[PDB]
Amino acid sequence: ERDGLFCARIFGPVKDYECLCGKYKRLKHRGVICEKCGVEVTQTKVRRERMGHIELASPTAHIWFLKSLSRIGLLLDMPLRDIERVLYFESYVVIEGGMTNLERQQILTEEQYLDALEEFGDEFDAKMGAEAIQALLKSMDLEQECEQLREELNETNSETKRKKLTKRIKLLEAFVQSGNKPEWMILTVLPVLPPDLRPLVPLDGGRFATSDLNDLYRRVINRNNRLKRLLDLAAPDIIVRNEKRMLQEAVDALLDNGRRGRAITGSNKRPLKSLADMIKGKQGRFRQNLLGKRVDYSGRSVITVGYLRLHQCGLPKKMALELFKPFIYGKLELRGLATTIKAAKKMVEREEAVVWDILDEVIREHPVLLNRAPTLHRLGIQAFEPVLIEGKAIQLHPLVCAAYNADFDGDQMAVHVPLTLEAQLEARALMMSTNNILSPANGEPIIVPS
Amino acid sequence: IETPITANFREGLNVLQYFISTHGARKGLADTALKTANSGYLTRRLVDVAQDLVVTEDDCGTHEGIMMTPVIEGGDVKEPLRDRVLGRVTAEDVLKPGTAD
Amino acid sequence: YSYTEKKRIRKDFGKRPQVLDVPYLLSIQLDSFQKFIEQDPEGQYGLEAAFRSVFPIQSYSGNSELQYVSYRLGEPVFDVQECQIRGVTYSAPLRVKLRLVIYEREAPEGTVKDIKEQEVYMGEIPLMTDNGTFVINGTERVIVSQLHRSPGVFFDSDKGKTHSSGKVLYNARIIPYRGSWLDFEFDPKDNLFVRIDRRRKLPATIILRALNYTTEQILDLFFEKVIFEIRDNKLQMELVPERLRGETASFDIEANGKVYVEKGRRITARHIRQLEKDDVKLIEVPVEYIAGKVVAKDYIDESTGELICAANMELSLDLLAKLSQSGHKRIETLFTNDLDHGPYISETLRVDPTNDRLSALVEIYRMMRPGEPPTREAAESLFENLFFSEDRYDLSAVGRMKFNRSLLREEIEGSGILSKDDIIDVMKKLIDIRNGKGEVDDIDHLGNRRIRSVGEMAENQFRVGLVRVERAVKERLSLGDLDTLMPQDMINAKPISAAVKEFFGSSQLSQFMVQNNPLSEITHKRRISALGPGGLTRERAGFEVRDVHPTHYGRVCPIETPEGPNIGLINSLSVYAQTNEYGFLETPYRKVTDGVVTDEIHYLSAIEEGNYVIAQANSNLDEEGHFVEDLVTCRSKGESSLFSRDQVDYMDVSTQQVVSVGASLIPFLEHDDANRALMGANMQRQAVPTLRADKPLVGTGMERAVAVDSGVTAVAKRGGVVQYVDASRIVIKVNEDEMYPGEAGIDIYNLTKYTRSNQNTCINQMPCVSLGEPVERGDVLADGPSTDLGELALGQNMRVAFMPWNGYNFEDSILVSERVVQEDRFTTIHIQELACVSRDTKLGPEEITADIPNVGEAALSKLDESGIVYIGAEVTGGDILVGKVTPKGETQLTPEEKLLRAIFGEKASDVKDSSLRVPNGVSGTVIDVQVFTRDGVEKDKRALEIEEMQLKQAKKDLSEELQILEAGLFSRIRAVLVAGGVEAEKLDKLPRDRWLELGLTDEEKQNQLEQLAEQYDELKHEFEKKLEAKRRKITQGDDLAPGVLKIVKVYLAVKRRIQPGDKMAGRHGNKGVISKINPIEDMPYDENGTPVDIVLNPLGVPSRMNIGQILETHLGMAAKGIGDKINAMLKQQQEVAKLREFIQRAYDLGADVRQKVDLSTFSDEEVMRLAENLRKGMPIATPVFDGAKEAEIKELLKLGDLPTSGQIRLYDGRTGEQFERPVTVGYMYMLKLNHLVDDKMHARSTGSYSLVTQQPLGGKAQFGGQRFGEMEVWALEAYGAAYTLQEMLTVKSDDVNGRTKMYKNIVDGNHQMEPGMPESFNVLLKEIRSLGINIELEDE
Amino acid sequence: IGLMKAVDKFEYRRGYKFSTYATWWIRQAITRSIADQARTIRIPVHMIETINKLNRISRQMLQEMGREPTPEELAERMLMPEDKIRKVLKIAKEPISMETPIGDDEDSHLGDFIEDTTLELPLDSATTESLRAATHDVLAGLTAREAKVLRMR
Repeated sequence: ERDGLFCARIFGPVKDYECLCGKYKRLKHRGVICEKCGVEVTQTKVRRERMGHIELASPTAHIWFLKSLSRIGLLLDMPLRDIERVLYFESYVVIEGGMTNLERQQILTEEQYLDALEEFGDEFDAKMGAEAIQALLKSMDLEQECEQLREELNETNSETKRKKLTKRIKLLEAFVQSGNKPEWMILTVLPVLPPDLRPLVPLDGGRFATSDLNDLYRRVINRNNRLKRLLDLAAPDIIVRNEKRMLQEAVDALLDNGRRGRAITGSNKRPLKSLADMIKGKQGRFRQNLLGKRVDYSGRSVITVGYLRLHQCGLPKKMALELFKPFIYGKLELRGLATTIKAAKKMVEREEAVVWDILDEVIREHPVLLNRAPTLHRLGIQAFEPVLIEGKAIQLHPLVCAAYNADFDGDQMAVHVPLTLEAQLEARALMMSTNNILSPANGEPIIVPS
Repeated sequence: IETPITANFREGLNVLQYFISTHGARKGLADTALKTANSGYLTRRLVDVAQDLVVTEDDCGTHEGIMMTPVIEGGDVKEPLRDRVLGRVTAEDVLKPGTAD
Repeated sequence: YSYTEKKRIRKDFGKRPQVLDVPYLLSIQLDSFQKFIEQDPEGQYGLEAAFRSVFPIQSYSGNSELQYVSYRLGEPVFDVQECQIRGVTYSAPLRVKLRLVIYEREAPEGTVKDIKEQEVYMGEIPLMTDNGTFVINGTERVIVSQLHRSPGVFFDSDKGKTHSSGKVLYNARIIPYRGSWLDFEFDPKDNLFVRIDRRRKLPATIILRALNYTTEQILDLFFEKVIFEIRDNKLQMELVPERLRGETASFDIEANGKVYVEKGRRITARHIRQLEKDDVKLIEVPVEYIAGKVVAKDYIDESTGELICAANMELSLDLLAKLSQSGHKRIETLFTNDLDHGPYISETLRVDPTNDRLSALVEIYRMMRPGEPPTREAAESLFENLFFSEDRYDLSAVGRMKFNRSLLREEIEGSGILSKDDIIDVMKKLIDIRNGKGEVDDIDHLGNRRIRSVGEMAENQFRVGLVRVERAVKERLSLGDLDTLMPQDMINAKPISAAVKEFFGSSQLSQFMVQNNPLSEITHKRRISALGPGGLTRERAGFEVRDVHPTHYGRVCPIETPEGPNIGLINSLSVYAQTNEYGFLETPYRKVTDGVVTDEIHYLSAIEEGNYVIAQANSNLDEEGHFVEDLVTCRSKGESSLFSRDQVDYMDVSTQQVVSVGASLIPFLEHDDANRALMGANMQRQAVPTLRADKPLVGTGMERAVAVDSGVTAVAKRGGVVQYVDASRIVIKVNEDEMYPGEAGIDIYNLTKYTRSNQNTCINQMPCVSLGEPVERGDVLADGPSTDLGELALGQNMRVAFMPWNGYNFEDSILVSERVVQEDRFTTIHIQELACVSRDTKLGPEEITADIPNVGEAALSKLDESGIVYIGAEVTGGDILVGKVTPKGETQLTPEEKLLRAIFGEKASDVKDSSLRVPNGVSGTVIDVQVFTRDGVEKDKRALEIEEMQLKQAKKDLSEELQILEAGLFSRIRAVLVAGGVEAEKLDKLPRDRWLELGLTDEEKQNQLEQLAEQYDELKHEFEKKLEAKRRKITQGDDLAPGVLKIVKVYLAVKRRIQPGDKMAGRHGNKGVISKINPIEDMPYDENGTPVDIVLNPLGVPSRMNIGQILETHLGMAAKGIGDKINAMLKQQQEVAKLREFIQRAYDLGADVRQKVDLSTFSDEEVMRLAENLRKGMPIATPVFDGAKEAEIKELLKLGDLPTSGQIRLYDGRTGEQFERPVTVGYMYMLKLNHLVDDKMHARSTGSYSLVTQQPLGGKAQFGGQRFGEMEVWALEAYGAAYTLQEMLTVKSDDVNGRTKMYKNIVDGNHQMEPGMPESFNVLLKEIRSLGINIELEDE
Repeated sequence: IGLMKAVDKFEYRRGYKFSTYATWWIRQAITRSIADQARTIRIPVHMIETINKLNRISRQMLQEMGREPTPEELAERMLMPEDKIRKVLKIAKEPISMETPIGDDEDSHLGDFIEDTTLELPLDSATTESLRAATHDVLAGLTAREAKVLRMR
């Protein structure tokens, strides 16, 4: 829908080079925006790039710089518990004391605050909510703290507080050149993930499934618009506090589900995985998608013993045509046996006698990497010049089993073919089994008969 | 247990003997099924502090370095100087027991 | 012997007799579920207990309530067959009737206002299978038994937790069956603190003040009274002699006229003896002696009534004078001790900040529900609900009995609610342990763990469902109608059924049953898990739950467990293990009475085992006299020693009761290390049944029991004679001694042909009986998938050598012959299935047709005009079994393809091919086509033909059933007309119809003919009634998922031979893979010419500590030598009597074997048929620990005309020379594992890609690529090959614009690298930016 | 929010109590929220009410019969064509997750088993490139005037 969570105007078209209705299409109009709907026409890759924003009514506090250690408490030199008390709309804070009775950054209870109201009123400035913390950050000055704290620190060299003053000095100094105004701490506008990365995809059985991030976005928007509706309706402050707490809790759970409060779950009572969880831990992207990756042009099979030479490996003839399929296609057109790539694939599927004739030269002088999980040390991966075997299993040289710590009791090996010229070169020059005779740990040989 | 398994596999074992021996079997395999995770975590931690350890120069020309000695302390000689310096570069002009050599 | 035993007699080597037969192995499931099924109006178990524990439930006003009267389980709507066929859970409806007691509040006791009663249907429970599994969504599943800590009280200790003190902190523990927990913990400061549900600690005083306990009566129970008196001048005290134990006399003690212990001197036991001797009790005491004690009474002066000194106060010198002047010579104090009576309770009062009930309850409310302000009644209600509400707390009878017996109580019954005295006793027992008087128990000891079976889990889930019903009933009563609200109109059955099916299939302990072998099924049913709801987790698994507690002897096999992360968590119970009424494992025992071992069986739980001394099964009986050793090796108190003949009280039943059923199947186990046996026991469950079932030569004697108890074979219920046997139907005429006087008493046995298993294996039954032969009761008729004549035949047996062969058996590798492939010994059958979903897409409904564009007609030659492949057609991967065309969308034509369409004119219609194709690498035969259509949509011609064939079969089978049923029923109908006169001149000449109008006689035969007509009408209306339902069932539509039109299911029977790479496993943990198929002429052979067909690496024998396999090999050669003599003399036929003499000489070789079998009791045919089964080698039995010693093998080899050593000289298959050393050659039972080589081979050049990360998918079934983890990334970067590592992360997985170029240029023969930004990093940047954390790339 | 709306709608002169008139507005607000909100894919209130009625009808059906609801047997109570119930049942697709533990451990979520069904195979691009070269050379094989107009059209 328009101005929804997948609004094509904000994020882009759902299909390549197509608008919402069909006024402009077929590249007749390159990048016009359909006046009937408002959708720019371009590729669908733009949906991975474009991001939207959520405009909040009441500023809300980020959870990382609040719960983790404090980064919002150290900057304000305030107790962590009092920060939570003020956040939950329970304890006032004196932003500015016009009189000498009050003081900046004072904890206040409601009953104690009524006395201030009946005494002074307009002279002082003390209010409630996260926006009070935002105003405190706006009002404070860090250069004065730089010129003040450093001088008084030298006066009393208490070691128990020396590190605390040092930490404050380091923080204010780091803020000096960062150009980073701490007023951006309290979130007022919140960016939304691109829809292609929080995908809601139909299943084959007419079903759907979507990332929990979509649920959290819906949850924050539902109460954000309600908060908007509670202002023109002149809601009592008791219920506006509750709504603002709802919004703060929702954005906190969006950033991190089980960090500040109870982990918000779905309909399966399992905690919803926030986007911070998408990058944290073994299941995070840094480990499972950036360092450890699925790879192409690779396969797996059981291992078996070989008569083979030290640089030779026993490949099953059936896996070679699958692995080197693009190589077969490339050398088949060079041979001129297939005018088009379609015919190449067709005759590969038929498995004619010609493909094996081409195969016996594609494989040779082309080393292929072998892998055994887990790869303890460097010798867990070694290059091997393939030898085609009309079988089903991979034949391995007996003398390298000790290095692989592999026994022919059902162990599986991972095969990896290098593609680029340097990789085919790096494997032969440096990764070849003939090169590796001594262990990296010590000069003791590793090709010992077992 | 002060009662040992007097029999061997060729003669066969006793029911109580087998029940006694199974503790060593379970305990031996339980750690393998469990302590390999510790080894993996240790290796993961080790490779992190070993990230940017690449050779940059050939000879930085630094001054004297570390002492070297056998391991005669405690018991006999286990790692002599013959094995602990194979693959080292000297720091100072080491001279034989014959002086100025 | 049974009749089938006459066909094959397995020679045994059991020496000690076998007293108690092994029980029905699946008893722990059927017996547990029986209590769930049946109704016990006086016994509280199963559904009746669950219903009575909740009902009656009343309205909030109390004016109405529900009464539980009775319930009934409805008939299953479908049988187990159509339940699997339709993929629907096999269950029965639950029908329960209730009563409505309604009050009207205008009358005081107006109970008679309105009564509503009817049977209400709520929930459907899955019903019990005859073989002990379940059918969930048409899938064969079982629920494993869980082992959890039994409810009750337990005490623990800490070793090294408090580093500062080094003390050991004892702690109590209250574990109810359901509800909140209770914990009592000590401190390094000797303070008692209470932790409810793992919350913070609270002083033990505060919980007592909640129970209406004042300080005086709090300390009255926990300590003693030390009265202090004043004789108007000096202090006096009552001294107990046994209180000043090993202490120091602060003041010089005295007596009436004697001084006993001097000042600053230790009080000896001799002085205690003297104090007992003279019995002097009143000893003058100084003021300093009392200064340091705590008062046990508040004290006032009645003149003014103001408090002088409060309780729990340590008095001073003036305080004593304060009471002496106030007139108080009656002074009592606490009894404090450093050794035996610690003042922990009194010290706890010093820390307790509460003074009475109200403050204690306020603190408890703040404890459970922080933040909420406490009120007068909310705290009371919460505390009452914590441990005194029946709805929210229970201990169960087992929990109650453990709770009482842990406190050395006499009561077995009790209440599920904690009382004051119970908690008080718990505190006192914990304090006694802390002081020293007492000890601590142990956790992993089996007396503290309870086996929970499936019936109890289902009852608990049903209780949860009833609690769900409560939240609906309690609102309708206070709001709904009072005179017309009929009970069915207010009970919602949806949540109960939803919760029941949630536990059945979606839980942790309900998984697909491993159906590879009968052994696999039987060992999966008899499995114990320590996981699931309320159990442990492998991450939370330490060592005490993994190690073998000594109490496991006889209950759980120490080596029947997996070897993964759950090595100690998954267990299997022993052969003879049983379960108590409470859920504890007890093993049978034979009792020793005055040295005489009676054969009556007693059962002892874990707790009672340690009390008595128990001898093992190793004691030789002197014919019901005594043993043979005056000192008998026995085990008592958890340890083994030697004891006299008169000490032992119980004996083990048999030597097989320690191991499980799977472990009991390994012969020569005592000669094998536990390490190898551990994996071998699991692996023998991984076998796959072959084409022919080969009886194992070296068995164990438990095969003939496991095969019958597995339930997969066709066992004969009643004895009879085979009357009519077909390839799938067996009919046996029951003899007249078992006929019931009502029926024709003829059974049928409809066998099941080739059927898919849960692991895509074969499930087939072949009959083993012939026509017209007798059969006994409980005997087998048709062998199972992997059984031979009622004996478990897991694999094959063949010649086995032990020698290296040119390195082809280098590291556990296994070399085979071409002969085994030619003889198809290890060829197996695998049955797969495929599904062609046809849904209604918004672009147009899908359809199944043979009109598919862009496909040759030759490939379509195997389909009918409806587009479905014929039955029996051979198919290969890539072929189209069924066609399916989806409506193509509108395609945006590129500028090039428009040119092609303009020139050649081929316009692509509104059709897109989505047809089903065979998975690659599969070459099988389609043996079944199952099509299911929705109601309303027209079914194709193939559906119309399949339903016609189903109707004709469902009529033919019923007609055959009736005629065979009437084949014996006519023996009454025709014969009643022959009684009282034979009319063969006119009765049999006329047809059976013309048998009713015979010669007319008096009224007697008319009264017989009216019964005859009644029987004929019974025949008329007993048959077609069931046929109508079947007719409207095959033609009936099906219940399918929303959106689909029709589903087509096909079955491929893949036949697999053995290829190099397949896992070959023995029964001694000696596994490997096939390396090379060897031609017959190349393998080693002997001078007799017979070539060994499998060569095993001998180096894996000594280092692996598995020597039982060598004994198995020698015994196999002995058995095969016996067979080679038997068939040799059979082909010559010297004499039947000569054969009867030779086999008889063969069956008497053991010194004291149990079996004395005489062949003089047989006939010529009875020995001919016996020798026919032994023609291939005679089977030999071997108990687990009563195996044959080497002398028996030597005697058998001498009988077999074979070398006594056991190894023979061989010639090479290549150069034909004798080897320098003789080679051990024999027969060993080989097995084929489920890890097939083709199931592991996978390769992906360019296929599926992930959605969110754009990387290649994972898994062979998904055609995904291998995962290149960081572990191998470190190896790559250690090598230094950066280009390879770069291409692993850029052009292999995550470059949309990079890998396309990588493909195109290598197609153009250009190995040029054009990398780019990985796509898995843009996602990370976008996510971090979504965190409100700005991140850019500082360019140049 | 619903309670605020009943404040001015309430009149003391009506001769009624407050809770009776407040409950209607509060329940209306709750139903409107649970209908318009509380779902990933919003269904208008009419079809939500039809789903509620269908659920009640099925419950009352199994009250007496105890079997599943035949859509033909559902026509008696719905008084509407049988296409409507099928269309409603097509709407019961509630999204599950990308992070459902479809496997056994926390190592195989559902996001590892969903194909990106919006990409073309590299074989398709390779064939397109070869086809483009073929078109270019055959256009070069013609005279300029026909090749130019052929590319124009």
